[PDB]
Amino acid sequence: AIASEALSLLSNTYVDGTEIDSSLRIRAIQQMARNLRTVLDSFERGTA
Amino acid sequence: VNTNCNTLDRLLMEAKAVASQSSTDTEYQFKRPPGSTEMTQDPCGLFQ
Amino acid sequence: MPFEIEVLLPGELSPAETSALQKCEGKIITFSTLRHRASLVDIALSSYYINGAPPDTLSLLEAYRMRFAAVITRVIPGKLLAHAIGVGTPTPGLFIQNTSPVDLCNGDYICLLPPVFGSADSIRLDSVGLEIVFPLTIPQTLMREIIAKVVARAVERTAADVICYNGRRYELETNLQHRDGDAAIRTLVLNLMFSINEGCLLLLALIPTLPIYETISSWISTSSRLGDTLGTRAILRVCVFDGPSTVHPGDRTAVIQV
Amino acid sequence: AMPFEIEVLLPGELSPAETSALQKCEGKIITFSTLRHRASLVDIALSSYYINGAPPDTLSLLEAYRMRFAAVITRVIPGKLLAHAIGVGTPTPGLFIQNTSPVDLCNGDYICLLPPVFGSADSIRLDSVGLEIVFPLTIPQTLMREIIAKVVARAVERTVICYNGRRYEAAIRTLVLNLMFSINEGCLLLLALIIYETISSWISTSSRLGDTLGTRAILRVCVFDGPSTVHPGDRTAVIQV
Amino acid sequence: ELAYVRDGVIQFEVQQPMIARDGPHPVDQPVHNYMVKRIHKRSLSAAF
Repeated sequence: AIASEALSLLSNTYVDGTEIDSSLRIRAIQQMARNLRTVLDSFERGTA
Repeated sequence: VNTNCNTLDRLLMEAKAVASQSSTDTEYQFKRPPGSTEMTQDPCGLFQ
Repeated sequence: MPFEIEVLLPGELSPAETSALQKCEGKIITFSTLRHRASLVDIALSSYYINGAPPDTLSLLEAYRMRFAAVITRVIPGKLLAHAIGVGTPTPGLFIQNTSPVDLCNGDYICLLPPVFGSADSIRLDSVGLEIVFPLTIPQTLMREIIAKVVARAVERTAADVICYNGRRYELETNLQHRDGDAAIRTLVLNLMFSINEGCLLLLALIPTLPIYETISSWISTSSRLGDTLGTRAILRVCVFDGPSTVHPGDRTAVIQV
Repeated sequence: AMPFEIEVLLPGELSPAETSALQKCEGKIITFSTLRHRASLVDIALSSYYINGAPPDTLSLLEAYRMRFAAVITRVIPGKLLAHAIGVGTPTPGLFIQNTSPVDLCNGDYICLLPPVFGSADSIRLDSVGLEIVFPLTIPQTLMREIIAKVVARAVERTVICYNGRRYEAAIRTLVLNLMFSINEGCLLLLALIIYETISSWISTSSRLGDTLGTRAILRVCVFDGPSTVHPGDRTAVIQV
Repeated sequence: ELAYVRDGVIQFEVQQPMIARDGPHPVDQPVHNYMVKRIHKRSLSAAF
């Protein structure tokens, strides 16, 4: 699960090239993509 | 102690260096003088 | 050159308590023994126990006279530094706080005594669970009266509490007694008979008006120690330079060792 | 660690008769109520002692002097006063004294004050303003007991002193007005015990009236370079506390 | 971006008034004041 007001940006991105691209673009996308990778590893692993 | 419901498996850490319990240089077996610093081992005092 | 003590608090419990006891500056402790180091288990109630039993108000009075006077001013992010006030010779005017509910002016004679009045701030600990006791800091007069009023019930607890000042009438507590409190009445059987002698038989002849010189010299000497041997000794005295003449209970003061 | 100095007020348009007496009184001892860099001359006089029509009793004056601070006076600057305050622990001033006593005094002994009960001629009668200041005596603590005991033994019958080889022989009568009964009460309490609302008198009055006569020593005398023994009216150095 | 946050405490400090003084004595001049405050978040809308 991913909580709302964080998926608020993932539903759609009204940001049209925000001047500060390191503020809420990194510390959110990377933090969640870690688990978006671990869930792939889940099925990659459960076979053995 | 109220931590007896603050944990599930504390057994492990609470038998390492519980302080000394008796006299260490007396001519008999006295009660621990309060200025003792020894944090010794005690298997029995865990399993009773 | 002031002798210094270290009562550093180790890193077991949360800083939520050392931050809370930061507000206890100017409070007075009294260490049982002496050395250049100390800790929490040594200036706590666990250090003041006898026979595993918590001493009562009387048993907490004869013991205080054996410990060494100390005041606190700093609670360092890692440690806590206190000065030896009993014998040490500090040129600063040692800042203390008047927790006891009695108003202060310039020129009191402050003393030390145990848990009194109704409610205090005796704080425990969570992890190691050490209870530290803080002798409430009062002046001398009301103490000279409370000692009388506590012997006044001592002479009942074996043989069978509201005081007035500034319009205030407050009580004093005394739990169940131990039979030892033997200890209490012996202090007067010593303090009374030596204050009367052969030269006091002339004394009962001048009463309808309302060598004896020797009995006047010795009687006053013992009279000074009735409150000293049965009570506490004042250690500091109020001296405020450019502040207010009305120092209330709960506020920091600048007193100096006597 | 720097000393403490007090500055006091002085009148203006004065006489060159009393001013010489002020210039003669250097080294006496006087008490102060509250340590303030701005404290008037009337603040330290009998006028600022508890006047209730009559001067306050020397019993309560002794109680004050035990609760009040003190000040040792040094060279006066004829325009004003300059005196070093004592009782607190002021750091390393050159404390000397003018010994205010008619009895001999040895070196290396202790000093504490007592109500002046002999004469007040050593005061300054400044009748140009109408206000008077009164000054104490000085005595060793090994003798104060006897100094009070002799006068009370004399006064109980109506109603010698020695040191180093010196043979010397209102507020004096009111001291026993709170003293005589505390020993009869002990005579009675010995029988009474072998009630409760009576206990509040004996113990409390004993603790209140024993200490004021059991004061501590706040001054020792010491001369490193000069005279060894002093007679009434000399400039001997001392040590604080 | 007052959107994907939890809480914010903005603290400050000001000097304490003490003019040049007369004859000395120990005072233990203070250290600071260090007050703190909170944030309280709201929002509204309009229908069209």
